[PDB]
Amino acid sequence: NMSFVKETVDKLLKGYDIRLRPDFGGPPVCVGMNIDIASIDMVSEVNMDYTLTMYFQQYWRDKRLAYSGIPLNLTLDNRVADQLWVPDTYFLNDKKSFVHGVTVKNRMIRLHPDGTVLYGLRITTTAACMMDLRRYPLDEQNCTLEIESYGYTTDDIEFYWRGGDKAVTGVERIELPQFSIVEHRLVSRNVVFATGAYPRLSLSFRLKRNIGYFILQTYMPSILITILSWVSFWINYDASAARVALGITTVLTMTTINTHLRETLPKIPYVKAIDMYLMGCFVFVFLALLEYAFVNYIFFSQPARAAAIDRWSRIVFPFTFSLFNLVYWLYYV
Amino acid sequence: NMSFVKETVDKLLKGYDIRLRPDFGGPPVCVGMNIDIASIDMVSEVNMDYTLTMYFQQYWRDKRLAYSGIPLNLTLDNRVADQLWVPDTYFLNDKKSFVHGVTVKNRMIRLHPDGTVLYGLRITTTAACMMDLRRYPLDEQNCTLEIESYGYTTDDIEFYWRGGDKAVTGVERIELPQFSIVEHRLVSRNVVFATGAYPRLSLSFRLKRNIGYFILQTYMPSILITILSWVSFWINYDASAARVALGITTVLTMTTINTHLRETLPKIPYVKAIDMYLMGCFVFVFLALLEYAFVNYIFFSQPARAAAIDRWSRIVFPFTFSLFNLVYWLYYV
Amino acid sequence: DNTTVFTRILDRLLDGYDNRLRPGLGERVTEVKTDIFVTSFGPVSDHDMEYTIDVFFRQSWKDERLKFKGPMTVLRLNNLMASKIWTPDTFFHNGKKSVAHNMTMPNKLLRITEDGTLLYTMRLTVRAECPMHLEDFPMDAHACPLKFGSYAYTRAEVVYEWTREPARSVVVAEDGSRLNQYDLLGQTVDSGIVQSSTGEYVVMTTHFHLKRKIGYFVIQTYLPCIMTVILSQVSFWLNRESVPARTVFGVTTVLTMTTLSISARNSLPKVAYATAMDWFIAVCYAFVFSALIEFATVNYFTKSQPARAAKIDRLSRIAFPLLFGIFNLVYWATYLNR
Amino acid sequence: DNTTVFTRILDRLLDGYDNRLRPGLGERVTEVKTDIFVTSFGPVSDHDMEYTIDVFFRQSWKDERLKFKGPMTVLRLNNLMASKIWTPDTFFHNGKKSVAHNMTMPNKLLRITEDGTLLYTMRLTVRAECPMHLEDFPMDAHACPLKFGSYAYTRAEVVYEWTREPARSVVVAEDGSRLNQYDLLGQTVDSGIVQSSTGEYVVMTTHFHLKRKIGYFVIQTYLPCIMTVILSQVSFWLNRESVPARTVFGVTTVLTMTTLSISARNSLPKVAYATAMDWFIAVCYAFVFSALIEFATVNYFTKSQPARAAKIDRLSRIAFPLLFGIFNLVYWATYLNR
Amino acid sequence: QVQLQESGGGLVQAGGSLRVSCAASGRTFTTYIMAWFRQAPGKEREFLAAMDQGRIQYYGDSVRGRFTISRDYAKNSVDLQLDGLRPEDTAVYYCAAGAGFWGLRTASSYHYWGQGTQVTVSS
Amino acid sequence: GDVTVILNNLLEGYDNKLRPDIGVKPTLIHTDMYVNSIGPVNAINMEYTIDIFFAQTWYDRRLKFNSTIKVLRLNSNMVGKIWIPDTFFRNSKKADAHWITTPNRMLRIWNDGRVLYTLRLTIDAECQLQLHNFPMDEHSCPLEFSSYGYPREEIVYQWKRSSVEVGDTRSWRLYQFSFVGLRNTTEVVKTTSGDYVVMSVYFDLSRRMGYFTIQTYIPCTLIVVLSWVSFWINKDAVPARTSLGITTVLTMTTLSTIARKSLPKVSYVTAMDLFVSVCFIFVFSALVEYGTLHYFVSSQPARAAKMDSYARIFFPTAFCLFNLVYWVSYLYLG
Ligand SMILES: *[C@@H]1O[C@H](CO)[C@@H](O[C@@H]2O[C@H](CO)[C@@H](O[C@@H]3O[C@H](CO[C@H]4O[C@H](CO[C@H]5O[C@H](CO)[C@@H](O)[C@H](O)[C@@H]5O[C@H]5O[C@H](CO)[C@@H](O)[C@H](O)[C@@H]5O)[C@@H](O)[C@H](O[C@H]5O[C@H](CO)[C@@H](O)[C@H](O)[C@@H]5O)[C@@H]4O)[C@@H](O)[C@H](O[C@H]4O[C@H](CO)[C@@H](O)[C@H](O)[C@@H]4O[C@@H]4O[C@H](CO)[C@@H](O)[C@H](O)[C@@H]4O[C@@H]4O[C@H](CO)[C@@H](O)[C@H](O)[C@@H]4O)[C@@H]3O)[C@H](O)[C@H]2NC(C)=O)[C@H](O)[C@H]1NC(C)=O
Ligand SMILES: *[C@@H]1O[C@H](CO)[C@@H](O[C@@H]2O[C@H](CO)[C@@H](O[C@@H]3O[C@H](CO[C@H]4O[C@H](CO)[C@@H](O)[C@H](O[C@H]5O[C@H](CO)[C@@H](O)[C@H](O)[C@@H]5O)[C@@H]4O)[C@@H](O)[C@H](O[C@H]4O[C@H](CO)[C@@H](O)[C@H](O)[C@@H]4O)[C@@H]3O)[C@H](O)[C@H]2NC(C)=O)[C@H](O)[C@H]1NC(C)=O
Ligand SMILES: *[C@@H]1O[C@H](CO)[C@@H](O[C@@H]2O[C@H](CO)[C@@H](O)[C@H](O)[C@H]2NC(C)=O)[C@H](O)[C@H]1NC(C)=O
Ligand SMILES: CCCCCCCCCC
Ligand SMILES: CCCCCCCCCC
Ligand SMILES: CCCCCCCCCC
Ligand SMILES: [Cl-]
Repeated sequence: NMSFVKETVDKLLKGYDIRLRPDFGGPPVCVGMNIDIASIDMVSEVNMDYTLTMYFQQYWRDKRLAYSGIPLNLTLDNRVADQLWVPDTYFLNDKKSFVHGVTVKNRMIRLHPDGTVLYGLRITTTAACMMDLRRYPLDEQNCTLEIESYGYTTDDIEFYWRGGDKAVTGVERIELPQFSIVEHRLVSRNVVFATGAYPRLSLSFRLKRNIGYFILQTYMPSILITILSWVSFWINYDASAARVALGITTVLTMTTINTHLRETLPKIPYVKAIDMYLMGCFVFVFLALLEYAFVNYIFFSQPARAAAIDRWSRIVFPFTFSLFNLVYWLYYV
Repeated sequence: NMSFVKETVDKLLKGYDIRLRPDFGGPPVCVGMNIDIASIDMVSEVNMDYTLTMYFQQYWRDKRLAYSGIPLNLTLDNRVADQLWVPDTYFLNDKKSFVHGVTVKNRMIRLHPDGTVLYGLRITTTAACMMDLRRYPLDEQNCTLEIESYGYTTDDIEFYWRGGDKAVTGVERIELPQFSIVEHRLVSRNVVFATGAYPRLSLSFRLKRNIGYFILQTYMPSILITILSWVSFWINYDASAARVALGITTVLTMTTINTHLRETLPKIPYVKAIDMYLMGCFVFVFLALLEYAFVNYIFFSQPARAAAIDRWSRIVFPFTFSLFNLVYWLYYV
Repeated sequence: DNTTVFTRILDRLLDGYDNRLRPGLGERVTEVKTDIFVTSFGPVSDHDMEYTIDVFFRQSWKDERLKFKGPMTVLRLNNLMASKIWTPDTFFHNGKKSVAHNMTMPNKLLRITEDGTLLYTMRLTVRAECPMHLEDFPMDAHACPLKFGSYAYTRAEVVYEWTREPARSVVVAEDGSRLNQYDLLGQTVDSGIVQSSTGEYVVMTTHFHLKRKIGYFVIQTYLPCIMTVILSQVSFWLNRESVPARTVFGVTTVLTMTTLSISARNSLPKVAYATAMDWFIAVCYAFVFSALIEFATVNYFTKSQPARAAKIDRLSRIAFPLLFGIFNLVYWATYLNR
Repeated sequence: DNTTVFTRILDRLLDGYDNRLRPGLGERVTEVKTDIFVTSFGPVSDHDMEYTIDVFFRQSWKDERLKFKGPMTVLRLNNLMASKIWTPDTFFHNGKKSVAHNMTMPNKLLRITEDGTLLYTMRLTVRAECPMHLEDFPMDAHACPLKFGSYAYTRAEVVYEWTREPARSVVVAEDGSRLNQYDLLGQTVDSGIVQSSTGEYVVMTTHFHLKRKIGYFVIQTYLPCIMTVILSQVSFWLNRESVPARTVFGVTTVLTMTTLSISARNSLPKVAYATAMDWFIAVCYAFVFSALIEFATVNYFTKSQPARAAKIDRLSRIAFPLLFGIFNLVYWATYLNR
Repeated sequence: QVQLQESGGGLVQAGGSLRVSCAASGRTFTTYIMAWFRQAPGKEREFLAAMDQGRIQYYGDSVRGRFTISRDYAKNSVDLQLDGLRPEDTAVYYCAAGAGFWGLRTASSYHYWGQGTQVTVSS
Repeated sequence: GDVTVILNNLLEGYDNKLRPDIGVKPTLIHTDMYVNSIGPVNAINMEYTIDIFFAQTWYDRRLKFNSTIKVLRLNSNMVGKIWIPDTFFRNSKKADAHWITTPNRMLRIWNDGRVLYTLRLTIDAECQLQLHNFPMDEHSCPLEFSSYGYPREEIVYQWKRSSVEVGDTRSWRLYQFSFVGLRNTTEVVKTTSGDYVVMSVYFDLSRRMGYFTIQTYIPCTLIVVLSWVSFWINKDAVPARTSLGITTVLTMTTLSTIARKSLPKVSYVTAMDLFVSVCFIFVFSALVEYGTLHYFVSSQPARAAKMDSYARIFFPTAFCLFNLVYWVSYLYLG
């Protein structure tokens, strides 16, 4: 039974021409695609890309590889792939990619009696997607992967997703430390160039960033420092050393918060939503210390007017700070 | 002249079996090794490894390559090494290594009339050593390099250092910015596994970390801040604003020193000698501020008792801190 | 004639041999026996959720096409010849980027016995994935797996087994542990089945059980934070009339807590939830915040209601130490007992 | 039937062909037509003075040794056969380590027409040097070049030309901008000659013009620094008897400026010269320094010449805001224009 | 809160299919190990099957080839297909979730446990 | 035409395992170097990056031919078929050739047997830096190359007329340093396998000081002057003089950290470490001065009166004296 297989396999490769596509000169060859996502990691805002590991399968029928008399699917050594014709598939938005090669090259070739060829690869790729971070960290992203043929047109090759919307699996098992995948989508289309149409397949994901890390590290510390700056309004205005020290130390604490957040957050050199909130809090503590400058300057000549300014500051500052939050959160949530 | 040399070399390589070792079926082939170290760098505590560049040479005899009539030592093109038998030497503790290839592969093959072969390679390798950092930065490390045959036992191959203790050169010309090389050592032994004895050569260094960097950056700033906390003991206890500000600002300054060193020094998440000293200084400045709270609480009802505590604090705090330093600089130095 | 005998056996084995077909193709399932020796369990990266391991990988199977008769019973193949025969296509399911060492030559060895048995050994460095749950940081423990199997052959064609009892088939060297922040407790060895879009496959698994060391965080984060909270409650024992003293005291302990909080977050990875350390710092931050609010209340009632101002300070000297002491009892029993 | 005629051509082209010799060797000058399509203008690294770009590179030339006759007027060659003919040895003069993509196949296509015209296309990731003069940082503009030519052939052997008008021969995708901190204003396309010790070579040049965005630095650096200077001048309105209040006000603003200055320069590339942002902080540092010296003078003359001390404070309320306003007007008018 | 509610069960006539389910709520267990256990009356609690995040299936040496485990990651559930049931299979089947620290086959490594569901086989 | 015939006949009977004149005389090689750019200097790793065009010329009698063609201009295809010297760079940490879009190599042969071989290289070379005078330090970083296998009896190198050429020195990637000039030498180095001819090039680099003046020297000086303000404050203002003294210590500590961020962890004192540490001692002593003054008011009130007058003179004088000694030694004496 093994000798009959040895004879049959050598028969197929005798006279086989690698330079000619299946059904050469006739109808285009149809290729079906499956993707089995293994892991998604390293979503980089600075580099504007993500790293993806997957199993990539391609299915097509080649009549020159049809055999009979053996009721089996023939899994051959993966080095036989260099002796056959394979599609010239590539990824349009790929920055860096490789095929794993331990302990051997992670490649598979499988044959079927009707002539169907299964061709699998295990690929890790870094794909580029633009990120709009104006609403960071309250932002959503949409990153894609584009599949196209380098040399052929729709008169030679055609692409389709094998299995419909079930052609891509493994998204439901993905866990991202900072994001949560909301949806994935499969699009099949042709691109009409001047030289004819070109097949393309597209796979897209929509990401929604998590907020729990930023609430306890960014927003809450800034809110509490602003509230502590209102303690000055309840201290007597003749306690100049107590109110000045309280006022100026809250300014330094707010500066310490902002500088260190810039050190830890990803370097995105344009105005985001997070920069507006920290700057807004800094203005409030700046004005609270500026309020005591007026009171201290007039509390001797006009002690009654200086007392009225402190009482109104106890109401205007908490009311205006909640008004700032209401406008900020409506415009960003 | 040239045609005679060309005739001789083609005769040597004609009918040469690369699958057979010298003296196949007989006595084991003896291999002598020399190392010339070019540089040592990147002694990493986090990854627990180091990087080494060296000239690695091996020396054996193959009577199949003996020639007569030419009183010369024939240096051939390095591509001739692919046509000759070479030992299967490898480094046991190696993590990542390569042979330099500019402008060509840094490889040497030299033949001698008696059949002796000299084989040279320029290798940069990353070797792993276990590091004990509990006495950091007063630690001393011992990092080695293991040399072994992958598939031969002592019945077929043997290792020895060519030149005795002079086999390794260039150690005294290595200048590490952070260490000094106290000693190096050469060992030769046979590892007795189940399948038989295996040859092994071992080269080890002993590194002693320099301390001058830490004296200026860590110990001296901590000592001087601790002394400033004693200044409050000579201030009148009725000056609460001065003594509170002095006490609490030294706590903030001590915290600033400790957190800056965390970002600057390598991340080694377990308790080292450097951590015990900084915590000891943080406790002392903590107790100095705690001393005034007791004095400020009783100085109205019991003025004589309050003044006695300050007088004794001027003695106990300087004396205990020096006793703390005496214990520290003996248990580690 | 011994040299000629050895040469003849080498030149005859691969005659009529096709390496594109597994042994027993169409007749039986190929059985591969595997064992692993771990020379060093390398660094664990919490940021990337990955770890490094250096192993000797050994595989054994039978191929009747490579039988021979001669004076010897074992043959070693040159690596040019070792690439002419069929070998298993083993790969690591959770591997990220692995290295096969070839310094100074390829670190592979293939032995053939007379009955047809093949022993195949190699030296590899593997970078694998270890997803982590960091809700209990820094009092967490993890199980990092290592899975391997055949990339192309289903379980109806190729099956894997351990050479010995599964416990004794994975061996770690005495000096294997190369971990600075973890303590390697042990390993468990198992074997399972996976089903993909291409078929069903046999998977061999090993789990390494790690526990994080906590002594560093006690002396670096917890103790400085506890002392700062205790310092803020010392302010209650200063006399009320020392207004600048108590205002400077409270507002500078808040800046000290902020400095400590920012230092601690650098070690932690960017996780969405709150670790055990995130909750401890937030509670300490609220305690020093409340101590400055308390003095603002006392100072407001002084010189008009001195009795109420004195009563607030006396109760604060009890409530604040009690509530913080109670919080620590709950905190260090909820996490130290998991 | 048809395939045999198509296959016989492929086995016939390389009969008596020497790829070591350029087309028209000793009869004419080889001419190459070139055009570029920029898929994405990648990141720009200020620390390394370099940038990334992903392009499709197309080259056209005529080789009369590869003429053929048949129904198929255009033939596309396999990558194995395409490496057996002569292609231009184009290289980028300022290019650093570059990548030719190999997934899942070499991204190269070679087409031949019956008359012998060849079209060569490849996909590349070019990383090239962009020297920068950061004296006006963060208000600087740069023009990054991309220069390429033939490594081994002088202008008497191989000459390069653009396929179309030079402006229309370099195309950038609308979505092909990947710049966080730059605006791509446009590009200029040029051709010229370079002279070396080995001869004269044709060089094709492209320049991309960039303008850095400043709104980030306004909110992060300039506004906090301006507000801290304003706070230091608030001290002039406090009564002169408040020695602790004015001393703490003066020295804490100095500490705040120190914190801001360190943060601002920890993001710049390490240039040993001063930039426009370095000068602004230095002047802001000197203004808060002078505010604390002014109080040292006022506090000295109090209780001895109270009339003089009051006069110093009144004039400082005018001179300090006026001088800072004049400094800003000179600074912004100077640098924004240039 | 986190509750593992179990369904299915009942009685079968010494054979036939019996698909026991387990629905989770209050926490997504995508990155956890979901397993099934069995406790015969008074004897011991026994490991049956488990499936990790990578869809690797582990089975006990007594139920291999008879019981099939699966997970619907979208709905955060786990199922166990019981076929060829025997009188010895009458017990209380449990649903568990855990990280598998120190062994996924030991019951003492699972944080969450179900309330059980009696499965009775009559012969 | 006949050009193919010339190439085919040259490679017939050619053995590339043997150097020209293997048993007669050493092979003489003439080298040239064009420096495209000298990249950033990495003080932390003690290395620098350089991009060059490397050219070598020698004679091979086996490659003679007769025709009306004087020189055969060839690409990198024929490089692997003839003998090439095994030149390598001795102090190189990592070097590579360029392969986009084709290998960046060229080979020309003349009818007299002269061979010109050129290729483009990017090199990361080792340079041990002495940082005692940082940031007023000067360095000469070398670049050495020789033959890996052939001793002086077999291969000899020699510089040509124009040895090392540099183009736009202003377009290089040096931010911290400025390029002064270069030298090239020749030496014979004895190793365990023989004596080899070594060719070296030295690049002289001087560091710029504009960054460290604004960032470190001026801010540290102004903090020291600010601590002298306490000497003109009335001794009764205990909170004011105590807060001023301790806050300047905190400010100096913050500035002290950023001084060493550009250097490896060397254990000798640099010119920057001496300046920052002396400034820290001055602000430390100014606060200790008040603690002595404040204490003596109750004990020795007359003595405390004179203490502030002396401090107004001694402190500015001692700091001016230190600056006079510091800048003279490091700028005019080394
Ligand atoms: C441990 O194992 C590792 C491997 O795991 C091993 O390292 C490997 O070592 C081998 C050599 O033993 C290396 O292979 C050589 O690579 C040379 C070029 O190296 C550069 O490019 C590599 C990628 O190659 C791509 O590009 C070149 C052109 O530049 C192309 O030829 C290749 O096919 C390939 O292009 C493919 O992909 C592109 C898309 O990307 C497609 O467009 C294209 O169609 C094709 O599919 C790259 O990997 C290298 O990086 C490595 O090395 C550098 C240092 O150099 C290091 O810094 C990196 O980190 C990395 O390690 C590097 O950038 C290549 O020129 C060699 O091929 C030559 O020579 C061989 C041998 O003689 C010959 O068979 C070839 O045909 C070819 O002939 C040459 O070509 C020259 C071209 O200029 C020419 O001058 C010569 O004259 C000759 O020309 C021919 O000569 C014959 C005979 O006369 C004649 O008949 C012909 O007509 C013609 O004239 C060779 O492939 C391999 O790259 C290394 N891999 C790695 C990862 O390191 C290591 O050594 C092992 N260690 C130990 C101790 O055992
Ligand atoms: C991330 O961001 C990307 C980019 O924005 C998102 O990708 C887009 O997703 C949407 C939704 O899936 C896509 O729209 C659908 O496209 C398909 C495919 O149509 C293609 O092929 C047709 C032939 O089979 C062809 O006719 C189409 O061209 C037509 O439309 C263009 C429009 O400009 C027009 O110019 C042509 O002349 C044609 O008329 C095209 O090439 C299409 O079948 C879908 O149709 C559905 O919806 C329409 C109403 O909109 C309805 O009438 C239909 O009956 C049917 O129900 C639909 O248009 C879009 O193409 C994707 N964009 C790209 C560039 O691929 C991605 O979704 C984002 N991620 C996430 C997670 O959201
Ligand atoms: C680089 O080397 C060349 C070659 O040795 C030097 O030029 C020669 O210098 C010697 C004196 O040392 C003269 O006798 C020769 O006439 C010079 N040859 C010339 C100029 O072609 C050159 O000076 C060296 N460069 C340096 C030292 O910077
Ligand atoms: C520029 C600083 C202005 C400070 C104003 C303080 C109050 C003045 C009231 C007349
Ligand atoms: C150098 C510090 C100067 C501080 C102010 C002195 C004022 C003197 C007025 C006569
Ligand atoms: C221990 C350091 C004390 C510094 C101030 C001392 C003042 C009194 C000296 C007798
Ligand atoms: Cl530089």
